[PDB]
Amino acid sequence: TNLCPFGEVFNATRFASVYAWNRKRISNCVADYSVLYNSASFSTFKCYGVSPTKLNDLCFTNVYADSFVIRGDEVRQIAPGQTGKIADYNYKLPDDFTGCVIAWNSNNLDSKVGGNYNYRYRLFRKSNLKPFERDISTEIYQAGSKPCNGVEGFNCYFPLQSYGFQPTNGVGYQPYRVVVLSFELL
Amino acid sequence: QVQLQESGGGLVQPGGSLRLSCAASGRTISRYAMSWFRQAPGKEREFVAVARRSGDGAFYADSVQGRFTVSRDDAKNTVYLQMNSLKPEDTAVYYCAIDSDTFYSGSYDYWGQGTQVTVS
Amino acid sequence: AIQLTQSPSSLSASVGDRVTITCQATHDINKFLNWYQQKPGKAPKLLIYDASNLETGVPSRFSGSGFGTTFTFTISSLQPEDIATYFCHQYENIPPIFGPGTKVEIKRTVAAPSVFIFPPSDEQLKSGTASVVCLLNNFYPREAKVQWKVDNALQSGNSQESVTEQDSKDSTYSLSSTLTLSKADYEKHKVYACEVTHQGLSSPVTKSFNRGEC
Amino acid sequence: VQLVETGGGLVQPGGSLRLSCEASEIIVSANYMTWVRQAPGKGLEWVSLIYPGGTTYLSDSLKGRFTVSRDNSKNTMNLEMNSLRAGDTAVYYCARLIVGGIAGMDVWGQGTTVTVSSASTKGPSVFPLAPSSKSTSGGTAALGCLVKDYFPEPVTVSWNSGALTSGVHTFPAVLQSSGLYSLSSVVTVPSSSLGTQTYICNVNHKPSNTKVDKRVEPKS
Repeated sequence: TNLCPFGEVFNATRFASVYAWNRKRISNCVADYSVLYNSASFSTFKCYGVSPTKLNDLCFTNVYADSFVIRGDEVRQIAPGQTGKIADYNYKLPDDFTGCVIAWNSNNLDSKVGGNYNYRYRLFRKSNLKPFERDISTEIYQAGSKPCNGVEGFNCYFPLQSYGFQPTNGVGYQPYRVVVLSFELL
Repeated sequence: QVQLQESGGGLVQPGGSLRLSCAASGRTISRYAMSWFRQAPGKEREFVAVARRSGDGAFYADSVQGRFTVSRDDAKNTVYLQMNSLKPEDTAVYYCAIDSDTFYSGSYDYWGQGTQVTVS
Repeated sequence: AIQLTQSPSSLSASVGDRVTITCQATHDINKFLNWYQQKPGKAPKLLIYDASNLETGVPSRFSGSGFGTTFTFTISSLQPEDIATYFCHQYENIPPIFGPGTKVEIKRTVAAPSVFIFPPSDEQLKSGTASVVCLLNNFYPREAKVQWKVDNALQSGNSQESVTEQDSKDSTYSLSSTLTLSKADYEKHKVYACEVTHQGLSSPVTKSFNRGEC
Repeated sequence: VQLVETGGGLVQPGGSLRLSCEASEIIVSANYMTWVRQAPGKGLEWVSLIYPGGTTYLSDSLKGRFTVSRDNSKNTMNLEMNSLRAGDTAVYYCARLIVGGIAGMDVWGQGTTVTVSSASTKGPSVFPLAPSSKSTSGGTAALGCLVKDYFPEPVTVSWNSGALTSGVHTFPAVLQSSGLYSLSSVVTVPSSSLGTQTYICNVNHKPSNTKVDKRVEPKS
């Protein structure tokens, strides 16, 4: 028995982009999940298939702590049965998802005067992602009938676009760090 | 029963200025539109300028565009005509007319009398 | 739904002047507003995307600015071919809604209309109908009056007017008035005339013909 | 790029109509494609949008009645309209909107006319507007064609098969009291060419497959 290394996930200095969302695989450890839900730092805390207080009373093998950065108005897409650029092309949760979605505003960390363009998202994709699928490809998206041949332009767009995170952006356009906990339920 | 009294005009210097006037008595002006015409010897009844409303603008002719100026004083019922750059091709008798439509269709009923304007 | 308030609906000015169109969003759309230009009867063309970026091939006289809720669309020098309707559209909040629109006209020198009249054709008279057309060509301003007189009897309610959009080139209008009567009613009278009252006319101009004469 | 709308026309109210959008230069299945309608005399109104992964979206006033499908074999956008209402009478455009602020991406179609009203189709009658002395002023003469009594919109009018374009005014159609549209298309030419030049207007009313060439000669 030992506490889960959740500090390394939530209190990480830098977060991965949503298209390359990082996954932390943790064994069946113990953690006061009731304290996490009762943390004032988390503005979004939605659980599916299980209550936040009854998380310790679950029987599972591995818990996955997926983490990434999206904007404010896209947090609604980190939920089962959602559509949009994030849910279809970046990070997709299954319909029978068992776990919780945690998010909080990170404007003070991920925004920079003049714009922070380090965080990216997949804008073009031929098909929707399967649940828990990750796509880091940088193939030039052929939106036209003519092949691109690794040359971008009209009808040939880079599938990834950078967020424009400025401190003066609206709250719907400010960066939000998201942590998704999933359980390989036994 | 209204009439258009005019003043100003006369033998002015070539290239000078002149302030025309056209006062009307018996009916107000703030809800109508007044115009200005020109009758040179040889041709007849050309167009000069006009004022739409208080909140609208003025509209001129092809040969006087950007050269004349139409003011409007509805409190005294006297619409002036600021005039600059008098060329000798404008030696004519200037008139004054009034529009009889609030939709500015161009209903000309009452006229002026004439103002002798001679350039050099 | 995010309602867009684009004002004014009409800002007629002259060629070479500055244009300023304001668009207001009910909610916050950040910088994601697109300005489209639509010629009469043509498809809309994108001019400004992301409220401040010119599109490919668009002349540089067009410009945009603003973020959050209020946006501005500015034409540095208004041009003849710039005469169209301009809409603002937010595209990142479903449902995406357009603006009300701004009909851009031109103000210019007053030009009197050339008045022409066309008697009904012999082909139409064999069909039992007579249409008399009165033409007002290349005039400004748009405000004009056409009065149909038939044997000096003024006609009301049997004619229809149609005005062309302000021509891009000379900034003028054209108007057609079509007086429609039955063949029997057309043969009852002799003098058919349209009386044109316009600003550029010192006195109303009347064009007339007599039925059955050269 | 070339987007061509088709499948419009006139339909009885409550009927179903399928709008097609043939696409060249671009692949339909891998693009953001929108349908936008504009009512006659009104402004633009977004109708539908489809993502490059299938994800569709509809307006509230049109949800549950319209459907945007895509076809990769023909590279055509499809908009199926069911339970049509009088307010749906508008011109529909299929366009590939700019996504992510990428310049040169936006491209619109020509547009198709859909008329949701209970009426019949009638071809226009074409009558000459003969020039004369009463049509001559300042060395120019006016002549035209009267495209009268047709339904529904639109008609197209050219002169000398497109060779005569300078000075052509095709007035917008007006709806007569009989419920039929009427339109005049006039052209100003030098009066000296009335007796020597041939002037022919070409009227085309696609909703009734009516093509009429009418020569306009003077007689006065």
